Amino acid sequence: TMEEDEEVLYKVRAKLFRFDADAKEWKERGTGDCKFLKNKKTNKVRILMRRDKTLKICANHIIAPEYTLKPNVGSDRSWVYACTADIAEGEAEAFTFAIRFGSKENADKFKEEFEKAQEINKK
Amino acid sequence: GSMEGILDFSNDLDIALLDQVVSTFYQGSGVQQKQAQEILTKFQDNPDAWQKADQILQFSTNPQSKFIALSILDKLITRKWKLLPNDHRIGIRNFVVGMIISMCQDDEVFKTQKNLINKSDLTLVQILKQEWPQNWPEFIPELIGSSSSSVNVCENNMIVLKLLSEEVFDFSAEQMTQAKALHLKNSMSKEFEQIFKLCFQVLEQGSSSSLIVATLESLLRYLHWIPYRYIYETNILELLSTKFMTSPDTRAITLKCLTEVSNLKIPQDNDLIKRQTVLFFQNTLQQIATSVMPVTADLKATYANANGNDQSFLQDLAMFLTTYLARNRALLESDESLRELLLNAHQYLIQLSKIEERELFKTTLDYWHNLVADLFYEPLKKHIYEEICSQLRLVIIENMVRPEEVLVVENDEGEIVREFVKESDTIQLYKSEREVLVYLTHLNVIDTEEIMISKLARQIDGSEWSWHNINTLSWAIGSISGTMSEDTEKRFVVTVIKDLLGLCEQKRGKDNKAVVASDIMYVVGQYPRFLKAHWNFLRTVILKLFKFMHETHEGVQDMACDTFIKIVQKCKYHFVIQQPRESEPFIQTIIRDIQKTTADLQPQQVHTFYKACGIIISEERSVAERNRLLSDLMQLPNMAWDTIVEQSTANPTLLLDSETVKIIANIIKTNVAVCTSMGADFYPQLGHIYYNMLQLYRAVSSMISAQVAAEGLIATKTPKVRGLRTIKKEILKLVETYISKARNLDDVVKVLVEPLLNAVLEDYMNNVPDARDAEVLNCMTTVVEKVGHMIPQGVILILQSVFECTLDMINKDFTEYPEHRVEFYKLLKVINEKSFAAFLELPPAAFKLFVDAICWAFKHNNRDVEVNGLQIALDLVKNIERMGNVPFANEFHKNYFFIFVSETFFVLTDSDHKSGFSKQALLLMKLISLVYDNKISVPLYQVPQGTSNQVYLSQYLANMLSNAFPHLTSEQIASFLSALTKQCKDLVVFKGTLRDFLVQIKEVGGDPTDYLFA
Amino acid sequence: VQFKLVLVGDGGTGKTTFVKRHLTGEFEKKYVATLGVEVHPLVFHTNRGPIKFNVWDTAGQEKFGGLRDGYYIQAQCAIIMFDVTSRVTYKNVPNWHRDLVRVCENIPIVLCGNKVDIKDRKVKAKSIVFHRKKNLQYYDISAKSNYNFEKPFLWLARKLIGDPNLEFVAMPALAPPEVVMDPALAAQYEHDLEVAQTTALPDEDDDL
Ligand SMILES: Nc1nc2c(ncn2[C@@H]2O[C@H](COP(=O)(O)OP(=O)(O)NP(=O)(O)O)[C@@H](O)[C@H]2O)c(=O)[nH]1
Ligand SMILES: [Mg+2]
Repeated sequence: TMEEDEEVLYKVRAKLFRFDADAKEWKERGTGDCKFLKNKKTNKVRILMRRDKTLKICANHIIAPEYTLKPNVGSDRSWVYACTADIAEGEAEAFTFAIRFGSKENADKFKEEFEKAQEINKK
Repeated sequence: GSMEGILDFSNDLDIALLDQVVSTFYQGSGVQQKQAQEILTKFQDNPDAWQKADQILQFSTNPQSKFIALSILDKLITRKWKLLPNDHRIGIRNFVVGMIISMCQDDEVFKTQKNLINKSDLTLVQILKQEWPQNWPEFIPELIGSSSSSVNVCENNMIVLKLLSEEVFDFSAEQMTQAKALHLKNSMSKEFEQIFKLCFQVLEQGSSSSLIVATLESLLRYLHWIPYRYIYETNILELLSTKFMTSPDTRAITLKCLTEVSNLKIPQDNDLIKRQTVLFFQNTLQQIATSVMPVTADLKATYANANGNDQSFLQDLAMFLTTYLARNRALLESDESLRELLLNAHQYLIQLSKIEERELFKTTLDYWHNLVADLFYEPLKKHIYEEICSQLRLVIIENMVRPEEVLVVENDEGEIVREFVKESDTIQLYKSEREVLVYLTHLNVIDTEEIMISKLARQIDGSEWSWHNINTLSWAIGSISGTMSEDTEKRFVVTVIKDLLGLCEQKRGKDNKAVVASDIMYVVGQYPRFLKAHWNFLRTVILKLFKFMHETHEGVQDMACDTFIKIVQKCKYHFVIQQPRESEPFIQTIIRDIQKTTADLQPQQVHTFYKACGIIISEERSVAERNRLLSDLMQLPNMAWDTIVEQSTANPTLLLDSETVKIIANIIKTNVAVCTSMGADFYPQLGHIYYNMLQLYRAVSSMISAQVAAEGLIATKTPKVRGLRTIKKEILKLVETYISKARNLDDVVKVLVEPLLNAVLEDYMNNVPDARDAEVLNCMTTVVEKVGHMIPQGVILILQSVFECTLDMINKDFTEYPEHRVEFYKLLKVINEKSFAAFLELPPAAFKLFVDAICWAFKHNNRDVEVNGLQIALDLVKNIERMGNVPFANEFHKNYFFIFVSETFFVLTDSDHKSGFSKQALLLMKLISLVYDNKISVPLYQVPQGTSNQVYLSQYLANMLSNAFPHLTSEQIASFLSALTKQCKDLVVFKGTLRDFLVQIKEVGGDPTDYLFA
Repeated sequence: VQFKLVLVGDGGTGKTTFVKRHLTGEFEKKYVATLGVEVHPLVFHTNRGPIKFNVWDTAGQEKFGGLRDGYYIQAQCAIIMFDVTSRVTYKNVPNWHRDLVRVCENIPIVLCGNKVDIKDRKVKAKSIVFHRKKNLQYYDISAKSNYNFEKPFLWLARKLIGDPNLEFVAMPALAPPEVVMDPALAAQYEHDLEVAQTTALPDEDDDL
C-alpha cells in the first residue's frame, strides 16, 4: 500500500478535476478522501487521493512550496493550481488541477492546511 | 503499414495478407489494432466482398478470417439475396452446406473450430429463411437422413434445428413480416413430426454427452411452441425427470426444459395429464435429493463457495421450483401421499431464500408473494404451509433491506453516515418484502409478534446487539403496520417504542445513537393510527423529533424533519385543537419555539419544518383563525423580508451583498415550502409580499444583465449571478406553486397575472440566451393551464415574448439548453390545448415556425420532447378539424397536411425514433383518416381537376416512398399503401402494416402480398 | 492475467461513458457514437493480484455496428447495457444476448441498467427479469452518480479468477518526486493557468 511510513495530517472529501487545455474544459479525475501524508522519515508532505469505491489513485504529488492556490470563476468552494509532477497515472506528468469541496468552509480549511504543509516542505 | 492493400479489389485478394490484418486486430493492440479495425470494417462493408468469401473459406488458415467471410455472406443473404441470379443463390447454398459437412466429418476441426461451425449453421439458417421450404422442400428429410451417417453431423444438425427454431418462433416478431413469420411457423409445424422422431431416438438411444446436450438444447427451443402431445403422450418426461437428471453434464439443460414444461397451462380436466405433471416433479425432486443435495443442505454456504456450476444450478433450481409450484402446486395439496413432496419442494425454496444474492432473493420472494397471497384467500390451505410460513417469517425479518425513510447508512469505512444517493433497487425490494411479510402477519399474528418480541428482547439485553440486527428488526416492525387491530397493535407498539426509547438513551456514541434514532423514527412514523389515539405518546414522539433536530449528525436531523412531516400528514388534527390537559393548541407551541427548535437545522431542513407546520395549519378551516396561524408561522421570514425591503427601497446595493442574497433566497424558499403544503390557503401570505417580490424580481434582473455586460457571459457561472438567478427561480417557483393549487381563479386573473407577465416576459425576451431562466416557461405553463381560458390576450403576449426567441435557442442542435427544450414544448402543448385561438392570432410566418417547431420535436430522441411534439401535432390536427370548412382550416391542409404526413413517415422509417412508434402511427392514421373521410374540403394539389384527395394522397405517397426507398418495387409500395389505407381505423392492424413495411425496406424482394395478412 | 471483455447494448445507453469513467474518472456528457469498437485496457488491483480487462467497447447504433458479432470472438466475459429511461433499450436486451451467446456459449455476463440517477425512470425494477433464466448477474448502475459502478467488474473478476472472496484493494502509493517549477515557462504558467482559472467547473450544483 506504501502508506505505513506516513502520517495523515489532514483529510477531507473532495472532487478533483484536471484541465484539458486542448478542449478547454474541466474533466473529472476522482471523488474521495484527499489526504495530506507526512513521511515520518523525510518529513515531506504529499497529497494522496483515491477514488471512492475502486481506491485507485487520482492525485499523488508533493505539496511543493512553489505551488499557489487560485480561485475558479464559477465557484467559491474550489481551488486551482498547477502541478509539475503527479504520479497517479504512472510516469510523472504535469497537470493543472482543480479541487472542489462540499462547502466554502471545507475549501478555506483546505487552503489553510495546504499552506501549512508548504512550510513543512520548505526545510 | 500496407494493410490497406486488401481494400483494392482490382487485383487478386492476398489471402495471407488478409489473415495478418485479422490476426493484428484480434491478437494485436494499440494503433495496429485500430488500423486493422478500420480496414476490416471497410473490407466487410464493400458490396462486392461476398464474391471473395469463396476463396477465404478455402485458402485461409485463420478461423476468424472465415468468420468475417460468413458475416459478409450473412449481410448478403439477409438483405440482397433475391437480387442475385438463380445460379449464384444455388452456388452459395452448396458451398455453405459443403463447408459444414466438411467441418463435421473432420473430427479434429469439429472439436477445435466450434465458433466457425456455429457461424456457418446460422448462415445456413439465413438461407433457409430465404429459400425454405418453397425452394428447398427436402431439407428436413435430407437433414434427418444425413444424421445417421455421422455422429458429428448429427450433433451439428441439432444446432441447425435449434437455430432455425429460434429464428422462426423466438426472434421473428421484429425481423420478418407477419406473413413471412406465419409462413415459416407453419412450415416447421408441418415437418416437426419427423423432427421429434430424430430427437426422441437420439434421446432414447443416446451416444455420449455432447450429442445429448445438443439435442436437449434444441428441445428447450421446441418446448416454446410444439403441441402438448409430444411431451405427455410420449416417454420423454420420464427421460428428462430421471435419466438426464443423474448426469451433471445434462442436468442443467434438462432442468431448463422441465421448467418450460412446467410453464404450460395444461388441460386442467385431464386426470392423466395431471398424473404425468405430478410424476416428473416427483422424479426430479428425488434425483436432486439423492444425487445433488439433501433437503437439509446449507445452500447459502454452497452458493457462497461458488464451486463449479453450483451458483447457476441453484439459480435454475429456484426457477424450476417456483415456475412449477406457482402453476401446479394445487395438484399436490389434496392427495395426502403427495404432501411430503409438496413440503420438501417448499423447504428447498426456504433454503434457497437464505442465499445472499439480491436477484436470486427477488426470484424466490416473487414466489413467496404468489403463495402467501393464495393462502390469504383460498380456504383450507393455510394449515398446509404453517411450518413453511413460520420459517419464512424468520428469513424475511432477518433480511429486511433499508426503506426510503431511513437516511442513515453505514459507510465503506464502517462509519454511520447519511445516504447521498437513493437506492431505487433497495427501495423496491423493501416494498416487496413488506408485501409478503404483511400477508405472513395476517396468516399468524401470534407467531409474527413472538418472533419480533423475542428478537427485540435479545436486542435490549445486548445478547444479540448488532447494527444489522437492530435495523432489520425495526424495519420489519414498521413494515407490518396495519396488520394488527387496535388494542392488539396498541399492546405491541407501546412495548416496542419503550424499549427503543430505552436503547436510545442507553447506548452512547456518535454512530450508535444515530442507528437507534433512525430505527425509532422509522417505527414511529409507520404507526400514525396509534399516535392519533394517544396524544401523550404523539406529543412525546414530536418532542423527541425536536430533540433529534439538535443532534450533530445531519442524517438524524434530516430524518427528524422527514418523520415530522410524515407524522403530521396523518395526525394534523391533534395539533390544531386544544388537547385536554394542555394550555393551547400544540401548533401554537411549535410556532413560538420555532426559532429555538430550528436553531441547528440547515436552511433546506428549516424549510421542511415550515412545510410541516403548513400541513397542520391547513387542517384549521376557520378562515380567520387559519389566516392568523399563517401569519404567526411566517413571522420570522416576514420580519426578515420587511427588513430587506425597508432598507432596500433605498440603497439598491444591499441586494448585491452575497450574504443578503442567501438570506433573500431562504426567505422565498420558506414561502415556497409553506405554499406547497397549504395551496390555496397561502393567498393571504402571498399578497403580503407579492408586489414587493416582483419589484425584487426586477431589481435582481437588472443586476444580472449589468454583470453580464460588465463581465461577459462567464458572469452567469459566478456564485454571485448564480445566487441572484436563484432568487428569480425561487420567485417563479413560488408563483407557479400557488397558481397550480389556487381555487379562487378570479383573484389570480385580476390580481396576480398582470403584474407577473409585466415582470417576467420582456425580461426573459430581452435577456441574452444564457441569462434566460427556463423556469419562466414552466411558470407560464401553469398560468395557461389554470387560467388560460380567462386571459386570451395574456396567452398571446406570452407567445410573443417567448416563442420565437426560445425556438431560436433550440433549433440548431438537439442538446443545447436542455431545460428550455422540455419547458418550451410543454408550454406549446397547453397553449395548443386550452387556448388554441392564440395560434390563430399568429402571423402566417410565425405559424410557419410553429409547424417547424412541432416537426423539430419529432426528430428529438429526448422522450420529454419527442412525446410532447407528437401530442401537439395530434391536438393541432384535431383543433383544425373542429374549425370546419373555413379558410384557415383549408389553408392549413394546403400548406401543412403533406408536411405532417411526410415528417411523420420520416421518423417512422429512419430507424432512429423507435421509441415513439406508437404515437407516430396514431398521428399518421389520423392524417390518413382525414382524407378518406373527406374532412378536407379542398384539393391538396396546386394532376387533372376533379380527382379526389384520396387519389392524390396515394399518388403522392407512392412517389414519396419511391424516391426515398428506391429498392422497393412499385407493387410493394402499391400494396403497402392500399393496406395502410384500408386500415386507417384499426390501429392494431395499421401498426402491423407499418412494422411489416419497416422489415421490407431493410431487404430486397419483399413479397407485396404480405400486406394482405389482415 | 488479462481477460477480454465485450460490452454491448443499444446506442446511447452509456457504454462508452461507463468505460471512460473507469479509465480516467471523467463523466462525458456528450454523445459521440462509437464506430465499430474501441479497445481500452483497464486494470484493477485485488487481494489476488492485478487483473486486466481488455474492454471491447462496441457500437450500439446499427449504422456503426462494424464487425458486429465478430467482435465477440474469444471474449471471456461480457457486459450487456441498457437504459432504464428507454424501454426500447431493454426490449433489445434479448437480441444483444442472442448474438452474444451464439459466439460465447459459456462466459460470465453482467446485465446493467444504466442511468438510474434520472428521476423519471421508465424501465421499473419489477419488470427487469430477463437475467433470471439466462444466469446473468444484474446491477442497477449509474455512470453519472457512480452507483454500483464497480460491481460489474468486481463480479466478473470473482468469476474469472474463481475466488468469491476477491476484493479490490488500495493500489500502492509510490513516493512522489520533488520537482521545482520551470522558470523558463513559469512566466507562461499564467496563460494556460488563467484560462483554466476562468473556465468554470461543471455541475456546481452538486454536493462535490
Ligand atoms: N444522466 C446519465 N447520463 C448518462 C449516463 N451514462 C451515460 N450517460 C449519457 O448517455 C449519453 C450516451 O453516451 P455514450 O456513453 O456514448 O452511450 P453509448 O451506448 O456508448 N452510444 P453508442 O452505442 O452509439 O456508442 C451521453 O450523453 C452520456 O452523458 C448516466 O449514468 N446518467
Ligand atoms: Mg459508445
